[PDB]
Amino acid sequence: VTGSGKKPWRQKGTGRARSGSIKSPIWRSGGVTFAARPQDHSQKVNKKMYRGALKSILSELVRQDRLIVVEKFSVEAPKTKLLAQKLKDMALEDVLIITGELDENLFLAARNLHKVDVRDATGIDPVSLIAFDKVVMTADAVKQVEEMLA
Amino acid sequence: RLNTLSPAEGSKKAGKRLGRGIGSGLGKTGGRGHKGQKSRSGGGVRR
Amino acid sequence: MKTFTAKPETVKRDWYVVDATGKTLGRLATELARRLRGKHKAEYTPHVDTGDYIIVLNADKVAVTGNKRTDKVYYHHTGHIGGIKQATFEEMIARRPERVIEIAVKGMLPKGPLGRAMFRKLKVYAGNEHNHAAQQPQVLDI
Amino acid sequence: MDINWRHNQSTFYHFTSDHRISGWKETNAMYVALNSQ
Amino acid sequence: MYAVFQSGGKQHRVSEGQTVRLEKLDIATGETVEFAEVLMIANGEEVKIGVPFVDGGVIKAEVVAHGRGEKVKIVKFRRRKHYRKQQGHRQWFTDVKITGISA
Amino acid sequence: METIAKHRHARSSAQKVRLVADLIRGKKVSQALDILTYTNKKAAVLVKKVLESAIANAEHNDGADIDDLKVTKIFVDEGPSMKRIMPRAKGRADRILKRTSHITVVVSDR
Amino acid sequence: AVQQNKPTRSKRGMRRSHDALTAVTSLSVDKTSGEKHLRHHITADGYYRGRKVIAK
Amino acid sequence: ARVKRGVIARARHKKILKQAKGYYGARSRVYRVAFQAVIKAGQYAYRDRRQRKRQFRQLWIARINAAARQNGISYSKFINGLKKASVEIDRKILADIAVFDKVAFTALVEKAKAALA
RNA sequence: UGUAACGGGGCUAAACCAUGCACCGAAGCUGCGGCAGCGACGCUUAUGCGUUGUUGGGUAGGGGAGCGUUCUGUAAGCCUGCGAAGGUGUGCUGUGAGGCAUGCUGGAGGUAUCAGAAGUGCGAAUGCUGACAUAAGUAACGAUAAAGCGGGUGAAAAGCCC
RNA sequence: CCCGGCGAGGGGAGUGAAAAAGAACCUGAAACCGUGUACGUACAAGCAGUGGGAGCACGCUUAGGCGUGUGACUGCGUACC
Repeated sequence: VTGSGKKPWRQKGTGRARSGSIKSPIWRSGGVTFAARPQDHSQKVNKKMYRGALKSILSELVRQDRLIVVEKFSVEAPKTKLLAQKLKDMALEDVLIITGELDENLFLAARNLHKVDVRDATGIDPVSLIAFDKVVMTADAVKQVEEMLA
Repeated sequence: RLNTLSPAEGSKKAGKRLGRGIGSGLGKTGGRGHKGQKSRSGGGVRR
Repeated sequence: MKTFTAKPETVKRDWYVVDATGKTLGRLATELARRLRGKHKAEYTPHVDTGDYIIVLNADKVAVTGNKRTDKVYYHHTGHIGGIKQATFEEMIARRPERVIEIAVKGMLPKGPLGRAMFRKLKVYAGNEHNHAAQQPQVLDI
Repeated sequence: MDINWRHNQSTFYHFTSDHRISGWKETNAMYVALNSQ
Repeated sequence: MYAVFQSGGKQHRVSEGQTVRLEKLDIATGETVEFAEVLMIANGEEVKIGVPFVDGGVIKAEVVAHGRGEKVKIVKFRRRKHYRKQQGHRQWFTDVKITGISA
Repeated sequence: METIAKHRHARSSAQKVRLVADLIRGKKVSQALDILTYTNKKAAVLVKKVLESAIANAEHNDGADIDDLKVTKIFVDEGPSMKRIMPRAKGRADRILKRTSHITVVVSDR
Repeated sequence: AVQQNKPTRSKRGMRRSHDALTAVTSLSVDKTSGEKHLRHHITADGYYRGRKVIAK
Repeated sequence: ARVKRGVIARARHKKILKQAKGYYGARSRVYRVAFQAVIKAGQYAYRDRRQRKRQFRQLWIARINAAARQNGISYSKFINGLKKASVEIDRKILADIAVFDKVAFTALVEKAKAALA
C-alpha cells in the first residue's frame, strides 16, 4: 500500500490507541490482511481416474438413452440453416455432435448455434458429455473413443 | 445432470474456522488456550 | 384455568375494634399485622390490600413482660450527625403510646408501597373512645 | 475547514514535553510521581 | 355442577361445556375420551373421595384440537465464561370440551 | 384546509426556536401574531415570517378568511450543521456546530 | 469537574422544564388610536394614553 | 470473492432490537445495550419459569391455610387429615374451591377432621 | 458516621433441653408431555419401530453436525414493470444459526436444486473512517483607552455615514 | 401568480410515469432530534428486567371473558467483556 512507514503518533502520551503504520489492516485505506496473489487452481487428475470417469459417463449416456450413434453426419454446404434443419429433422435441439474426422463445413455450421457443439473424438471432456442433453457420435468417433479409453 | 453429481460420503470434511463466535467451538483463542509463547502469532519453539 | 386474583376495586373489607388493655405488645401486633395484610381471608393476594381496618384502643395500657417496661429502648436517628436519639418504653408510653403499637405493627408489615397502604388501615388510640362510630366496627376479641 | 480540522487534530502527535500531559495539558504530575518515590 | 379430575400429570376443575387444555393425548381429533378418575363432583351436594376417585363418576370429554403451544426461548448464558446457549420450545397440547359429567 | 409554510435552513438552532414555537402552538392566528410581535427573541422574527407566509398561502392558494385560521401544527426540525473551527489555547482547535433548523407552520381553519 | 455517566434525554428535558417562555400576556389597546401596545409603553404610531407623543 | 456484510448485520441487529421493545432508554435503541438486556431477560425468563411454580404453590398454601383456619383447623393438620382420609386433591384445586365454593371446602374440612380424629 | 454482636419487628418463650407426630422446603426424586446421545436386542437389512436400558452443568480443549453471506457451473433455464434487489411492518414456522408468505416504500434486477471457491458472520482491540449525542443553550465572545446624543441610508442601526 | 428585504426559504401553477426524482436531486437504514395520539407517572428508593398482575384505550367478537398498547401494585433480581 502506497504510504510511508512513519509512525502516525508517538507511542505514549496522546490518548489515542497505539498505532505504528498508516497501512495497518485495521485502518481505512490500509492493506488487506491476507491479501491474495495470483494462484494456480489446477488439480491433478490421475490418468486412470480421468479415463475411468469417461467410461462411467459414456456408460450412463448409453443407459439413459442420451447417446445417439449415426453412421454418417455431415452437412452439404457450410450453412447454419442446413444444420438447423438437419437437427430439426432428427428431433435434437441441445446436442454434442462428435465426429472422428472434423468436417470443416459442419464446424462452420455449428458455430452460431448455441446449444450445438461439434467436437473431434480426441477433444471430449467430462463436462460436455454431462452438459449437453444428447450426444451424437459418428461410428468412426465410437471406434476412436474405444481406442482412447482402451 | 451437472446439478445432480455429488461427492462421496465422508470425502469433503469441513475445515476448522477459528475465531467465529461462541457456538462454533473455536472462538476467542481459536483453540490455542490462554497466553504463552504458543498462543502467539508466529509463536512456537523450534524442533 | 388461572388462579384467582382479588381485584382491589371489588375487595370488601370490614372494620374491627380491638381493646389493647393488658395484651402483650408483640402478640397483639402480630395478630393485627395478619389482619391488615388480609392473611386471614381465602381471597388473599400478595399484591392487593385485602385486609381489614382495625381500630386499636387503649394503646397506653398495653403490656410487656420482663424488664421491657424500662429496658426496651426505641432508637431513631434524625439525619443530623450526632442525632442518635433513644427513648425507653415508659418514656414512649408517657409521650405518645400510639407510637408504641404503630412502630410494632409497622415493623411486622411488608415494606414497600403496599405495606404503607396496609398501615394506613390501622387506627390507634390511647383512650377508650374513637370517632369512627359511623363505620360500625364490630368487636374483634383478640 | 475539514483540512484545517485534520491538521489541527494532528498537532500534538509527535511531542516531547513531559511536565505537560499529552504535550499541552498542565498538571501536578511531577510532584505526584516525585512524592510517590 | 363442577368436577375435579386427574389428567396428564395434573388436575382440572371443570364444569360442563368448558374447553380444557390438557397434555397431549394419543387420540384422534373428533374422538371422545372418558376420564374415569374423577376426584370431586359438586352440584349443591358435594361428593368426594374417602378412598380416591369417586365410585360412580366419569367425565365424557370430546377432543377438539391437538396443537402446539407458544414458543418460549430458553437462554443459558454463563457470564464471563464464554458460554451461551439458546433453544426453543413449543409444548404440545390437547383442547378437549367437556360433553358431560356423570356423578 | 391545512396550509403549510416552511423556512428550511434557518440560522438558529432548533432548541432556541422551539421555545417560540411552543408559545404559539394551538392559537388563533391574529393572537399568534400578537404574541410574536412582543416576544423579544430572534426566533420570533423567523417564526413570524413563516406564519405570515402560511396565512398568505392559505388566503391566496386556498380558501380565504384569515379570521377563522388557527395554528394547528408548528414544529422545528433540525437542519444540517455548519462545521467550523474555534482556535483554543495551547494549539488546539474545536469544531463549532453552527446549527440550522427547519421551521414548519401548518395553519388551518378547521 | 466532568460527568461520569452520560445523562439521559429524560433528565435533559426535566432540566429544560423551566426554560419555557411566558406569553405577553395580554397587550393593551390605546384610548385614541385604538391600536395595540405593551402596557406602560408607547404605541408604534407613537401615542401613549390617548395623546400624541413622539411623532417621528 | 469479497463479501460485504451490511445486509446480514442489519438483520441480526434488528432481530435483537425487536426483542427489546419497551425497555427504558438505550436498552431499546442502542444495539450494544439491547443485546445485554435481551440476554439478561432470557436468563430471568428461564429462572422464573421455575419460580412461578414455587410462587403459585406458596400462594395456594396461604389460601388453604386461611380458609381452613376459617373452618377451625390449620393447614398442617388439614393436609395431614386429607392424606389420612386418602383424598388426593392437589392444592391448586383446594385453593380454587376455597375461594369459589365455601361449602365444598367446608365438607373437605369435615373429611380431614373426621379422619384426623 | 447511626440502633448497629438475633437480618428486623418483636418474644419470657417466638429461648434452651428431652421426646413425638404433623406441615413448609430445591432446577433433588416422582407424575404427565417432548427432544437428543450411547448401548443392547427381533425385524427392518442400506433403517425405523412395538421396543428396551441409560445418559444429556460445563472453562481450556478435543470430536460431530449444520445455517447464512458473496462469487462460478447447472442457467440463452426459472422468477421479474401484473413489479426484482434493497428498506420498513405483520403473520406463520424450525432445537438453533434461520426459513417462508405478505402490506407499504422502491423502481430493475434476482436466482431454485445440487455441486464448487471463500476478502464467509464483530460489541469489545485507549481498534480505523464517517455521522450524531453528552456536559449545555453551560464557559466564553480575546487587554478595565469609554462612550453619549441628533440626523441620514435601510426591510431592520449600540456598531455603517455625517 | 402569492408571502418575503427587487432576499433566503416556501406555497400554488406547469413539465414529468414519478419532484418526499427539484439540482442540499436513485435507494434512503441506524444512531440522534421532533410533532401527534393511547396508557403510566408528582409518598416514593437501587443493572430498570423478569414471574404474577388490576385498571384503562383501541380492534374484534353471534357478550365466548380474545388480540394489541400501557402497566398501578407485588415476588425474585448487583451490566457485558
